[PDB]
Amino acid sequence: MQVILLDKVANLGSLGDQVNVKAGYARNFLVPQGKAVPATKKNIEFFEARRAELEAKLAEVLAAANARAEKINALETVTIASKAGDEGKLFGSIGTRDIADAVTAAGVEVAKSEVRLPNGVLRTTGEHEVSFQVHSEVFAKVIVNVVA
RNA sequence: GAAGAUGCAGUGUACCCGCGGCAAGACGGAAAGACCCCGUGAACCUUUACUAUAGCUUGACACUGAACAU
Ligand SMILES: [K+]
Ligand SMILES: [K+]
Ligand SMILES: [K+]
Ligand SMILES: [K+]
Ligand SMILES: [Mg+2]
Ligand SMILES: [Mg+2]
Ligand SMILES: [Mg+2]
Ligand SMILES: [Mg+2]
Ligand SMILES: [Mg+2]
Ligand SMILES: [Mg+2]
Repeated sequence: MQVILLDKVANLGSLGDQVNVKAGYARNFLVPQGKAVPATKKNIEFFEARRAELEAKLAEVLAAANARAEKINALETVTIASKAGDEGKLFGSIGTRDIADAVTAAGVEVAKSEVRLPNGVLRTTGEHEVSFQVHSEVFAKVIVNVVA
C-alpha cells in the first residue's frame, strides 16, 4: 500500500514522504491514528499544495509538548497515599490512573496514556521514578512518593 | 400308466335314499416351499474387499501489523 506520511514515523520517514507499507500497517494503525493517508491522486496533489501549514501545525504541537513537559519537570515530586503493611509493602498498588490524577490535582494535566511506569505498577512505600511521554520524542519525569 | 388309480385293463362285489358315529384315502382344506438350487434379484450386517466421503489431523496463502537479536 502506498501512503503519504503526515508526520514523523520512526523507521518510516518524515512528513510528506511516499512509502510502501504493508496493508495491515496502514489499515489498522497509520490511517486511524492520523499518521498517514492513502496516496491517491487527490491527496497527493492536495497535500502538495497544503503542506507548509501542517509543517506549522507540527511545530506548534511539538512546542506545546515542550511547554507541558517543562511544567511536569517543574512539579518535581508528587506524593501518593494508600494503605500498607508494617513492612512498607502495599496490599494493593499504584497504577497510571491514580498517578495521573495525582499529577492532575498537583497542577499539570496528564492522561493515563502518557504515564510510562517502566517496572510496572508501584507496590512498595517510598520514592520511585516514573516517566512521562507527552510527545513522540519528548520525555518528562516525576519523583513519586508513596506513603501509608 | 408322467413311475402310489373311484374314473385305464381284467376281474370281483353291489337294489334306491337318509340319520348317528369314526377318520384309512380323495397325494383332503389352508399359505404361488421358509429347506435346496437358480436370477450377472433385494435388503441389512462385517471387515486389513474396491471406490468415495463427514469428522479428526498437517502445511501454504488470506484476514495479518511494528521493532530488535540470531
Ligand atoms: K375295470
Ligand atoms: K379320512
Ligand atoms: K456376476
Ligand atoms: K430386511
Ligand atoms: Mg395301484
Ligand atoms: Mg354319514
Ligand atoms: Mg373326529
Ligand atoms: Mg393339500
Ligand atoms: Mg413357488
Ligand atoms: Mg448385494
